[PDB]
Amino acid sequence: DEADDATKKQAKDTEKAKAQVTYSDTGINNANELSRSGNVDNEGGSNQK
Amino acid sequence: IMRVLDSISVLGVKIMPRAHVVDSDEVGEQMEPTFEHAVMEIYKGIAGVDSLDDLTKWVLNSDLVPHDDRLGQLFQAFLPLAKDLLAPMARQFYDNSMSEGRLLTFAHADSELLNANYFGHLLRLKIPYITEVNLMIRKNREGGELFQLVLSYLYKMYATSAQPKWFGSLLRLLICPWLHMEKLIGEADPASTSAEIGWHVPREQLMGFIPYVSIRAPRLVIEELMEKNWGQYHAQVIVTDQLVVGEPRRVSAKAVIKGNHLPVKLISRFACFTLTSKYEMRLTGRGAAYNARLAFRSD
Amino acid sequence: SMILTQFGPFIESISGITDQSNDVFENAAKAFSMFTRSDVYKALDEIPFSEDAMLPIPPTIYTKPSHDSYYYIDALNRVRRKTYQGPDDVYVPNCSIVELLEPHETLTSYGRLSEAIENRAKDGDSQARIATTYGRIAESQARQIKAPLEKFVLALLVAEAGGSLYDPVLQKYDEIPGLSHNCPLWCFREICRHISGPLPDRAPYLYLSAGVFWLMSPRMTSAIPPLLSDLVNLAILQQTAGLDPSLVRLGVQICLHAAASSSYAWFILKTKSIFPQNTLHSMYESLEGGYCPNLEWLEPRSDYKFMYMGAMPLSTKYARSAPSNDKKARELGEKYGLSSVVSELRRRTKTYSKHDFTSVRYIRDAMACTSGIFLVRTPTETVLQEYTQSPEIKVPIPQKDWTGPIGEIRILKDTTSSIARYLYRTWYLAAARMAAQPRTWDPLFQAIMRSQYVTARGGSGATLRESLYAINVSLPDFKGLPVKAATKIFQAAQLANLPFSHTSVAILADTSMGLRNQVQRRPRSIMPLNVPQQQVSAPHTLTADYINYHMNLSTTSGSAVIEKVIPLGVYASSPPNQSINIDISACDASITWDFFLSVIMAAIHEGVASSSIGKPFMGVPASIVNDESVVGVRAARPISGMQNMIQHLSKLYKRGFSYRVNDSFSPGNDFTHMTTTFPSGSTATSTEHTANNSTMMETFLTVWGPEHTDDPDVLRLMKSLTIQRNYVCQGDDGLMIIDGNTAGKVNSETIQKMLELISKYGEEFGWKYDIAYDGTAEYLKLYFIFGCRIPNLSRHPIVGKERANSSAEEPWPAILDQIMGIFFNGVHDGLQWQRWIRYSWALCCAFSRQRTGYLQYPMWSFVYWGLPLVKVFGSDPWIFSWYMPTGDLGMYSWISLIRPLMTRWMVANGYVTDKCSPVFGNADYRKCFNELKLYQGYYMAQLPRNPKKSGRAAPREVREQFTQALSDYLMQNPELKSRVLRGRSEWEKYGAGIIHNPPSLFDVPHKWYQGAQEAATATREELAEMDETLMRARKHSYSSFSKLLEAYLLVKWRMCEAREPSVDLRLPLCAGIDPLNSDPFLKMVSVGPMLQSTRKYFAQTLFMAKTVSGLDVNAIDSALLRLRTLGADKKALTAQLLMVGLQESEADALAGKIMLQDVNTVQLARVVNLAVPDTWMSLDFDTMFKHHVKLLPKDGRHLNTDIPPRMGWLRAILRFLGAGMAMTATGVAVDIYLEDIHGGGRSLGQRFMTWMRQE
RNA sequence: ACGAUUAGC
RNA sequence: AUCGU
Repeated sequence: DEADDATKKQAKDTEKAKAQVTYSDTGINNANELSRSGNVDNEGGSNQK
Repeated sequence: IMRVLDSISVLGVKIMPRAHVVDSDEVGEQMEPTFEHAVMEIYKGIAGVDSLDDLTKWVLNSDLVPHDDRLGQLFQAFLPLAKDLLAPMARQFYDNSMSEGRLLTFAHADSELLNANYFGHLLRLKIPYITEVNLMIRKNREGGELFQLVLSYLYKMYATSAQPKWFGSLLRLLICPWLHMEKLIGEADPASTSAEIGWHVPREQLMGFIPYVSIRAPRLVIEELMEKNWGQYHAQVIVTDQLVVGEPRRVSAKAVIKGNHLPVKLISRFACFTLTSKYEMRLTGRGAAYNARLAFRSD
Repeated sequence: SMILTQFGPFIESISGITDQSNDVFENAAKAFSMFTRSDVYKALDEIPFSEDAMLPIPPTIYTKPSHDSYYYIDALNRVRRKTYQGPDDVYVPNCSIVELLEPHETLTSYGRLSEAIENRAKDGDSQARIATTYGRIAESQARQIKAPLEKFVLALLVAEAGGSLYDPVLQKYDEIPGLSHNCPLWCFREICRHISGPLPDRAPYLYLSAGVFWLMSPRMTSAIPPLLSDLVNLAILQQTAGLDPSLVRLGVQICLHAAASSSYAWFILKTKSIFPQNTLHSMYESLEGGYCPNLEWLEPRSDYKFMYMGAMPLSTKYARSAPSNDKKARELGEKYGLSSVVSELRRRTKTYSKHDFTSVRYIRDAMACTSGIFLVRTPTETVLQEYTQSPEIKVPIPQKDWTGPIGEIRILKDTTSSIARYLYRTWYLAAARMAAQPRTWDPLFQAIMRSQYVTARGGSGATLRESLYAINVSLPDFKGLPVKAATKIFQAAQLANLPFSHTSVAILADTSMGLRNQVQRRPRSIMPLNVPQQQVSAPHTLTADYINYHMNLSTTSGSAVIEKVIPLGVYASSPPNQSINIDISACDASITWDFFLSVIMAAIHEGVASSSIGKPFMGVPASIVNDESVVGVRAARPISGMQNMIQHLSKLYKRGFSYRVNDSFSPGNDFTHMTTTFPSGSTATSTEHTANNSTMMETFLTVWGPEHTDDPDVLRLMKSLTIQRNYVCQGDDGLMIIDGNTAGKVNSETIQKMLELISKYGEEFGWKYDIAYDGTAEYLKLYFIFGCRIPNLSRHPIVGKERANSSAEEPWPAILDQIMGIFFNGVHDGLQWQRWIRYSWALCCAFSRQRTGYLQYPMWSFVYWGLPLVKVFGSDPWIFSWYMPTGDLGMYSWISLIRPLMTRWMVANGYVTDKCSPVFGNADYRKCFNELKLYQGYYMAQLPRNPKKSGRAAPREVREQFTQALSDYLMQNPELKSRVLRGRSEWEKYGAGIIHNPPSLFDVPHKWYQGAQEAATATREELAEMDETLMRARKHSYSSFSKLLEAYLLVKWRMCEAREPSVDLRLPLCAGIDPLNSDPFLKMVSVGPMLQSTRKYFAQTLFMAKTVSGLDVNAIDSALLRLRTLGADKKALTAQLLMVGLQESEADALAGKIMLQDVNTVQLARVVNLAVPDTWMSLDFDTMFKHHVKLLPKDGRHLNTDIPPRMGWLRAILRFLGAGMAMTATGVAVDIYLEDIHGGGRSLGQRFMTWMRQE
């Protein structure tokens, strides 16, 4: 979702319906990518509480 | 150009005074928000701008050349206003102006006249001068000068794709033929040469001549004009008003042509005339509708 | 019970109870003729209704305001209606009318519009003008019915007095509730009772020829006259289609709510998608079974080659994946106070979960329950509402992307960043490929295309003469002769000698107006352009024809459901391959000079430049026009005739159009109007509309689409489909096909995103696509779900007829033709066959008598017109179907079917003759037929049903100069005249009158003169002559039939074995046809539907593709085939083809080809005047004509059915002779074998030849 | 002096 | 769209 938001921001910066340069249509498989979020604590648990 | 054309006279007529002419801003000036004020409040609904000056900065770069993407985006907001807030009022005003006389109308864009169903001859005219610098030198045109530049660009792109003829054609048509008439019959007798055409309401209409065109020509030309049948040209005349303040007692009339219109070759090619004229009845009481016809009176 | 007492024998005759004879028919017709309206309403009151027939009636229909507060006078002294709900509230108000009535003489209780108000409006009063405009508009609204409504009501009463009807196939009575459950009829009775009140008269209004009279009463309003017709339509549909009571009650509720609202027409226009959107758009939310056709249409695409391969069961995963249509439906139901009806419909729809016959019938009933009336409004308001809208172009073509003007055209440089480049390229290539392609220079082609628009119909000639006299050029006038002076033929005669330079002024003339109403849709205004204005737009329509013929996948289909692309809808509606309905809103005002015309004129202009230098086109000389193309220098650039055409058309399109409006419903409402909308009624309109639609969809699918999308799946979908494979466009509407992949059907979300993209894309150049994604298919007003057609009953009203002006209605034979058309429309829509036949016979009897003396049409004439008959001569009732061929073939079919019983019946009662006849034997068929009036009806049915106002006396030498003018106009190129003169020379040399009337180009002026004289009002003497002709035909006695019928009766056939089924019996192909409707179901299952478009199949038969207007291609081909069969030298055919205008070499080659080749049955059939009836054209008749009709008897050669090797064309005639019998009988279509020919094959051929040597 | 005026397919 | 008024 964060790469998609970056793509939308680039589209707005370019002022077109679709940005020529995209971060989501890449043909490379990148399923193992992890981005930092507030789901995990430092100890390794989840911030359910 | 209006000021110059106002002070033009050759024979005992006025060619184009400060009348019979509708200004381009006059179509949209008579509204509670004017069209200029309406398009001033367009920065709302556009991201990154909060004021008219901010909009002008955002749409115009340092070069003062329009940025194609931003101006194209802004036209998508400008056009709905020009197609919903202006067009009906423009159509009503143009129809009303056409009803109460034959007038020359000035407009900013071709689509402005086309979308209002203007009933008249359409002429596209351009001047040699650069208009943008003229806008940049002019001041106090109800807002920022950069706003005037952007608004002019918007009207330009709003217009359709058609080749505009030069202003010289219309200006020559308006001015030049009369000078030849001054050369020819300026020495001649005024009453002998003078003639006019207008609607003829019958005398037996209890409560009249309403001129339509005026022709100044040599005596032979008008004598040729006389026997031409000014028939099968009917109109409905509604003439009720208080006196138009004037040199002679004269009330204003409203005539609408139902049949055909006057062919210029039916009039002449050897005789000049006037392009625009207002409608007013030559003489009180109330008014009504009378189906009148044309007539040609002279001395 | 008075109906029974006064009609006893007639019901038993037409209900299959007793025999159907002529005396009973004539007595019933006389009783229909003498039956007062008050007696009709008394018999109506005698009906013992029940509950379930009663629906509450609001009290506010009667109490309505006046009309003054609804109209006003604006500037320019025009009358128009002020709007209260948006800009569409311009229809007829529902206000009262009582205070505008003055009693008519000779009857006190009726009145019309007062002449005092008429005069006070004529001399200039405002309120009087408003009142008379309202009165005339209400008159026009009330005058939208074919005939007085009481006749239809009484015919329904008589027809339904018979009760339930036995079914020969189903072997049981039909369970349909009687008239006691008819809700609309009860509502009609209640409304009439409440309006009538204490007054003895009961008719709310009486409908005369010109004008109607209103029964004055305080409860009378203006919404009654459409409401009554609506209720009668609903009642007739319920009785003749087996509509369930609940849906009809909902429809009546909707109609009453519409009447109680501010404007009936406005409310019914606002609510016109209640039933189709709640029922058709929401079924099959959860499927468990059913069968759908497994269609597959071949890779040759422009030919529409469709193949049918069984039926496959419906899986559960083929549910309704389209987005739900709940929110907007509920909101619309809440807005207009129709929440209960919408809720009922939505709850009822969800109970159908299997694609059986019942769900399709429920859909048909729901679509039939909508209100079908002809909406009407003042012309000055439809003009002001339709011709003032302009397109909204958000990204116009940049100014820098053009060049200097080539006269009045600027070529668009191919370096543009706008989307118009691809449109310009497509049109440029189309124009070039036209100009290089050589048939556009043969003089016959130019003559045909110049005579396309020359038609005996109005073309605004007054404006033409005014504009052309404005330059002091005088045109001849013709006085004293009875031709119409307001038709385009008159203009063509007036514009004969004049060159193009003088007539070029008339191109910029002001077009006159036109108007016509339509069912559940706003009326359309039409502007007919004068003859030179049609002429000047020839390259546009021609290159549009080229585009629509080669570049795209499209069709130019015909008017009726039979001549339409039904297969494509069946294929596009199948569950594996869902489809999208694309419609363009207001396409007339869409294209203007800003974008579309600006690109198109330049594309055409430089398309033809480097292909045709000089060589002037039809009647337009080449000319010279400068250009400022490159930098500063300007050339002279000589142009061809077509480019002068383009220059004139370009000035016309750039300036716009002037539209004179001089109506009659509002006095003092004449004016002019300048509009920018593309003209409707021009030659080029539909072709260019379809071409532009296809080109814009293609460029979207190619370039614009991928440039504005992000998701991968939608891109994969968009790269997969192209307009050449799956897109079919005709004019305004269109249809796109999305085929199923291996994993089922394409995901709905991708389609929704793509539709959003289409909506965004269309607004860039001023288009608003009306896109519906509902899982069904719509095209040319045809509705399909899961490969099953659904006829929209309400779109074809039974009592409705559109009338724009205030002209009086045509005489009685015209209403006879209209009743026959109503019966045929009922046939195509699939009603309950027994009940529909009975009701059609009831109307037949009702409208069969007219006084002047009295004139009557014997039943047999109506049978000859194509209406099937129930039970005669003591045979079995309900034995003949309505697939009966109309005409002579039809008589033969039923007579040969029932002959051995006819002879027995004749002999059994006083008809015996010692002479033996080969057809009927020893029965005096002559005296019997003369007494039964069968000969009289058969011969009278052939007489014309319009007054013979053609041929009226004309002073001489005036008609002569007229005909000379048309002759000069038709043939301006000398070489074509030389061809015609040659053809006549070798025709005199060789033809020698073998055929009496060979078509030729010199007789075109005569036919044009007759047609132009035909479109005129007929004096009383013409009608008197017509009635005298009918009386003389009735009184006369005829010895025998026509030659063709006697020749047909010599052929005997035999029916051994039924065909094996061609369609699965569990597959619903169309609504209305099911086991409850035995005859159409069995006929379609045994024969099979036509899976090929009829237009191309019929086109491939003709020898010559097209001919000049005023001549018939069928006539030319019939003459050619007669000259083959009657022996004639080849030279005769060459002379005939030369007389048609074909070139000598091509005529010789075609004659040589024709001499020896054989042709399919259709063309050979035409030789004796036989064509496939319009009823059969919905079935697959070709396979039956080819295979399942065998000329060889089932037991070998009989030495009597020996067709000679000469006159081998007899096989086609025999094929139809057998097929008529095979199709007339009810039940399964049966294989039919030839049995015997009495006189022998050579004798029968000699009879046909001696008939051919006639006419 | 007013009046029974219209498409294309 | 003038003889219908």
